[PDB]
Amino acid sequence: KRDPVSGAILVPMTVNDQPIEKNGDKMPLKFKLGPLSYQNMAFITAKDKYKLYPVRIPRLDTSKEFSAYVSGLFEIYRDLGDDRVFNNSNFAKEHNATVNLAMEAILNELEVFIGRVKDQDGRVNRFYELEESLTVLNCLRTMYFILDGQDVEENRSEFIESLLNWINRSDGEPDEEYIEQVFSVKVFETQYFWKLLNQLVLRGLLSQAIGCIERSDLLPYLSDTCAVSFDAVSDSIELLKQYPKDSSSTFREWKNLVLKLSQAFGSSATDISGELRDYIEDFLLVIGGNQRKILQYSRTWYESFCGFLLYYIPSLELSAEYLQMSLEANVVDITNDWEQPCVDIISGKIHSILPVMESLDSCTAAFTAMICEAKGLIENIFELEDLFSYRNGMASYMLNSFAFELCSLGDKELWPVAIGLIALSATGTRSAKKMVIAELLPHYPFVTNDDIEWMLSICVEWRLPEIAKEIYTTLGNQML
Amino acid sequence: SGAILVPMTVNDQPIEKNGDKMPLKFKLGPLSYQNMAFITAKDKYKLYPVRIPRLDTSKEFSAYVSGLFEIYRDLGDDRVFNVSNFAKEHNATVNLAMEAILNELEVFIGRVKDQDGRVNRFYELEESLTVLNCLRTMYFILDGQDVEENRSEFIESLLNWINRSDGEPDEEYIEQVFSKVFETQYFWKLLNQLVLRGLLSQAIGCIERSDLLPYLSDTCAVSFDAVSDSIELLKQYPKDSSSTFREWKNLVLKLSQAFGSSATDISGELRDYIEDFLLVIGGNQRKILQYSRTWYESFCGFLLYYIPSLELSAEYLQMSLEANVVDITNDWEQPCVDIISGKIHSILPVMESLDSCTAAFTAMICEAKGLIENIFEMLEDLFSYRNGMASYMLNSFAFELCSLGDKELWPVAIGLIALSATGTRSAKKMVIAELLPHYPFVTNDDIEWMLSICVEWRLPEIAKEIYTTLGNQMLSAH
Amino acid sequence: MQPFDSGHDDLVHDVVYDFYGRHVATCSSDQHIKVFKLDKDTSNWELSDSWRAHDSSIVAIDWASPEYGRIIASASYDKTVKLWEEDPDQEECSGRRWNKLCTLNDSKGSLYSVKFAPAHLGLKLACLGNDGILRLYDALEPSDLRSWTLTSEMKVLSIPQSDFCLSWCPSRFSPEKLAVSALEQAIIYQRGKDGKLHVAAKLPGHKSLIRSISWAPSIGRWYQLIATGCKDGRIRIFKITEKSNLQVELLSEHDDHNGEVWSVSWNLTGTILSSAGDDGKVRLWKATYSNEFKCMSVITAQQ
Amino acid sequence: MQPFDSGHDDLVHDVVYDFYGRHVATCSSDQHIKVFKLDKDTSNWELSDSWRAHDSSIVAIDWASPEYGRIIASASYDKTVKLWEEDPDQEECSGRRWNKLCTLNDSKGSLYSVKFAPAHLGLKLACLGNDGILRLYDALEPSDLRSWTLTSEMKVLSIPQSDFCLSWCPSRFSPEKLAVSALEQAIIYQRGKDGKLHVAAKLPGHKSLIRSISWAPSIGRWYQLIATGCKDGRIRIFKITEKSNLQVELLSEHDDHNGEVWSVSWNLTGTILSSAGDDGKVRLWKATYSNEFKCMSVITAQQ
Repeated sequence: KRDPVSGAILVPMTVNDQPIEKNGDKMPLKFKLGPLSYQNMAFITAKDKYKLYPVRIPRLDTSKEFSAYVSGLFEIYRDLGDDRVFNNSNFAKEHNATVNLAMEAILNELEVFIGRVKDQDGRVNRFYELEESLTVLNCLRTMYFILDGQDVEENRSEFIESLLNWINRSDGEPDEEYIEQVFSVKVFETQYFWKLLNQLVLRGLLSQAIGCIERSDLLPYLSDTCAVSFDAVSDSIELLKQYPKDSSSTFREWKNLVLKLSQAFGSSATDISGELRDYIEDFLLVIGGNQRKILQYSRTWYESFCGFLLYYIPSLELSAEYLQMSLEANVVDITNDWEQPCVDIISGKIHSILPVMESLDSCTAAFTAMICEAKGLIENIFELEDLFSYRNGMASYMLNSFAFELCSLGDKELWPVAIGLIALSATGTRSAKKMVIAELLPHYPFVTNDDIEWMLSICVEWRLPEIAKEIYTTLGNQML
Repeated sequence: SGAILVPMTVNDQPIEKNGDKMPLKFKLGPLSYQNMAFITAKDKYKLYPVRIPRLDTSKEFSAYVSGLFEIYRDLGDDRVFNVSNFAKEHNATVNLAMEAILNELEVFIGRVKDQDGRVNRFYELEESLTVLNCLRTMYFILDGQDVEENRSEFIESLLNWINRSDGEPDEEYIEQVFSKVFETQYFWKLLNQLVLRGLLSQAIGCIERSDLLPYLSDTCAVSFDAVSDSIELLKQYPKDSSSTFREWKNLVLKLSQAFGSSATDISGELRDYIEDFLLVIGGNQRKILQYSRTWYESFCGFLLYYIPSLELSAEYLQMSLEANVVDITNDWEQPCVDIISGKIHSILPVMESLDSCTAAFTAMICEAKGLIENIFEMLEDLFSYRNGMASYMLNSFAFELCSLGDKELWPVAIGLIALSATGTRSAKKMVIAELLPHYPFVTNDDIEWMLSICVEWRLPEIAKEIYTTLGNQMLSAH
Repeated sequence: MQPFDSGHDDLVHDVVYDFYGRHVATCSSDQHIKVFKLDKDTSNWELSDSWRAHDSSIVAIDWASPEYGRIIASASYDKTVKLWEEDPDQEECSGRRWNKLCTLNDSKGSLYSVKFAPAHLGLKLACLGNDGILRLYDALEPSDLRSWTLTSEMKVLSIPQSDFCLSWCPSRFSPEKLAVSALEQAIIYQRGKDGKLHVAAKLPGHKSLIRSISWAPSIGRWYQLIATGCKDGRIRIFKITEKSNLQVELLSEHDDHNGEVWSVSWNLTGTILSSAGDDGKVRLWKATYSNEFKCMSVITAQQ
Repeated sequence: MQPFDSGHDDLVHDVVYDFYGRHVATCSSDQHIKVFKLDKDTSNWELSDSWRAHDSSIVAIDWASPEYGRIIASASYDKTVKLWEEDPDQEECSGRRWNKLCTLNDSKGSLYSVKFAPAHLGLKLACLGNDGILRLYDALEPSDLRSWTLTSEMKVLSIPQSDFCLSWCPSRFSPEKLAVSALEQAIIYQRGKDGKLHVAAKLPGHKSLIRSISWAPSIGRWYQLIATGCKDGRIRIFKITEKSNLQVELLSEHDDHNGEVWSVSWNLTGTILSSAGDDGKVRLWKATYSNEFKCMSVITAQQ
């Protein structure tokens, strides 16, 4: 329900009360941004145009789900203590451990948010943007917050489990709706079946894969027609039922049995169709890892990628080579904002994922950069006195940005999270942080006394007593 | 379908279009430059010696190969990367080997130019150099630091890469622009273009060719001053001090603010043309992109006039690329966008295509610098993705050299395999055990070097064979 | 977000927000000032009070910092600036809920603008009119809000289509200074060490009447940002850095409006910039990592 | 690179290089064997000698390791394999510069292929023909190159428009084994621990006559690579890894030729692979970092 052209989101002021007619004279439209993000104002200095138009900033999030999400991410932030930054020799090993954990913490907070947004039925637009974010993070996690510069051999189960998650959560496909479009209205012999079967295999959806076979041609056409291939197709199904997800060793042995099986069938009695014959050799080749064939039955670059890792060679040493083969086969779909940021992850350049995420959600983007700086994937290179620029890290920037943004949100519950981010900012002079708070604080939306205390307590903690002169000088004039 | 296509023969090919598909057979020879194609068919009894497409047998090459091999073994332990001055000194000696390579390559390039043979090679090599020139500027000068650490080395290298990628603005075009008055767009686009490229020397020259001393000095005196003491500012663009720059940019901006609001006794057009000129020097991104013809001119200018900080390199690249996309004509532009953006591994394949050799050593120096590193994890011999990527390419180039038939490069070959940063000693033994019997020995000195390697690696059988060989062969002479 | 009726007979000139954005002050040529409140439970703007404040068009208006109390200032074509203070001992919509604190009438020409100075400089305000004279007024004794002293006078222009604008520099951590636009000119005044005002700089480039200028809050930075909407169809963002003598740059320049840019305003945090014009559209701009401004969204009043 | 005339009357079947690539052996249906030398100074191939070697088409030929001397083996349709040795006491082009060491005639069917085993296994050779019987022969006593013993017999295709190929595994650091192609079949034989040959594996997928198979030198790796050119238009590269029983994969498969791929050969280092076919073109392939093969160049013979 939103559309960009000039890179900007174009939107209507009012749905059935827009004051300007394209035929009409050119008019003096005026707009004042308000202290409250959700409360701005547009008006016109012209005759018979005396209506005031309260406007709210496009894509603003006032939801409770969000302020919960923000609070939740702020915990994970201050809880990383010193691990928020990047410097026993296990200091390295333990750092990574507590960080790769905060990453799982984030993914959770976000999955929870996503889930809650799904239940209320406001703009589907926000739910979509958020899910894309999660997918991008799901990729980021798999590629950098599991093996810590190691190889899939170090932690196979965590990796493969995470990889399969990212893949089968990016796009709903193959959606069960399509699976049953391949069954209704001679005898599942057209590619549609195999393309779907191999597709499930490439995606690691073996559970489902075996299910599709056990729905048609296995027990009848085979068991009756050719006995040679019946065995092949069945004890291959058996091999799927036991695809090694934990042991890197069991895999090697596994792939051996897979290849041994295809070699046997490959040169044997063909008592079945000339076509059905090949369809099964292609099925057996995909499982074996034949790149040629993996690319063939791949509908998207990422199914190619997932498959190479799952069946060919599980080593991120070929990640770059895998990506290229996969992209030649099927280019990147620019429809969805997530596919590219993932190609960027898998290929190294991680900074170029931020802008995109800052677009989907300023919040998630800020903390994503934060965790990336913690992990040491991105770092400042830079070389009066305040910093809210490219000067300190990129992550610093986004966090302070999101901080500032929170101040106009009008949610007093998030004001601590705001001042907090500025306080705990990995970089930036203490006096720099002082000045910033000196100006942002007068704007705290205090209601209760407790609030005024928290408020004043910060003037103390930062030596902004002069800011308290004003808190009082005001308090005196408020009653009056 | 994928790569190259060349005539098996220029004016003597055996297969006639739309005829009878025939049995064409081809045998690769022990010598890269000496293969053979033939046909099993009637009245087709000619043999076709074919040589592998783009093979380099030139002396310039075997010189180039030897020269790069020096730089290699001379890096000693610095060929690898260990994880506080050991760090500082390592970088220093490596960023030096990089300059060493650039030189060896520039020399080669130069020698290939003097021989009006296939200049298709000259082109491919120059592209390589440009790509390296970019690589060096971005990673072999500031070592993870910022342009503030070493401004002169950086800016000097940046301007080199830029004004060596494409000949433009070629003096041929400069004089296509010089034939009422030069209050043309063509002039300013050219003037600002020279500015963005750091070619101030030339820039000032263009001004001092038309409108400065006459139209200005006579028409408007206010702008005469602006245009002239601005030329003065160009004559002194801070290339060494990061401090002198700040002061410099201040004077530049002070100047544009003054002119910006003053007496316009000149054309309405000429007025703007000078404000745009003054804005580009000041660093107005808006305008920098405007007078930029390619993404790299935008990039160079941002660094030169806006803010010299590789912290914005990514942001700069993006603005520059929106303004002007990447030209896929030349194999170099992309690998540079890839450098400037981080992903460096994706520069190798491209360079392996321009020249297998340069590519191998480029990877080697990148592994040394710690920009790329192996992540991989019975009897295990490696010439695979197993050891580093750089390892791979070097051993590949090694193997390739063995079929080249140049005995002078055989030591460089065995050498690369020997000094291979990784791979078991026994792994390297087996490899040499097979490659050596193929050494193209001519002299006795050669046979000694040959045998000396059987010693150094403990290859007795491999040597007795070498003898038995020379034995039969020698007695056959009686 | 349904539009509401201001209730003005003639044309509305300015609309201004109080400190917390929960209130709005409105002035029209109908010589009336209105104040609306955003009811918490209904989330509908309702009229707090309205009254005849001037004898001619009330062009500009502005609120004082909560710190000094509920104070609003209004500039009018009747060559006068008036100051009002909410007297809560009066019913809302009683026409008598705001009291005139005083009437500053030193101006000899219609008044176009009136802005209160950042609270950190005390109860201070500035106004500009036909007589091309800038004027600062101080409530030297906040004890009594009726006595305002003429703190300064400066001839922005030489000889009296004409527009004028004012916008102080918000930052408390920066030398007192304000921006002024007269016709096509745009100059900045800075408090000299001698206590007087001085022309510290100029914003060049404006090819015709400057319709609006807004100085951005500089929370987080070392430089100032002040945007302008010109009749020549361009939004311009100037970066002023003092190294004190002021260094001026032209960060962004946008023509997206194709037609006069009538109103330019800034975020509370000076993170977002707004522009409105003939094209009947409002665009919002944030700054990139390199400090060039990108447009993040476009709201249209066009049918 | 100008073509030279072989000097054969009928059709040339095979052309083979000596160890150093400075010499070439040629055999035609004209029942003649020719040997050319690459003159160092002229860089022109010239005839070293030619002679009537068989009484029928001489289909296959091959040189023995310099290590044992100048020895060439030839297979012919006259159901025989002959062994020759350069006698330097005879002028070149004298027709008697090569001497018959012996004639192996155990075959009862025309012979299609003859390949010498890697020198590291001694003076050994293998041949295959119509009788679908593989046969290994050994010069058990290199002291006398005339006595060759029949070391092994195996029914490759115990039940006989046909073709046959042989290609030993070069690698000295790998268990003796060779690949055999009979019609559409492609099986690998490995020396059992019992001294005999055994069928260790099969290369599946070939949908028609395999015209050529070449086992690649494995210098640098652990796995073996053996390419095949089938009449069904496909080049196939099989990866054989032993973990013991051999594990077989199908690395690459290419159809670029569109028509029978008649000849497949490998580099000296097994770094480059070559394919030739009906389309009258020769393609060269290297392996990528992921071990899939890409085509690096294409030499045409057309026009």
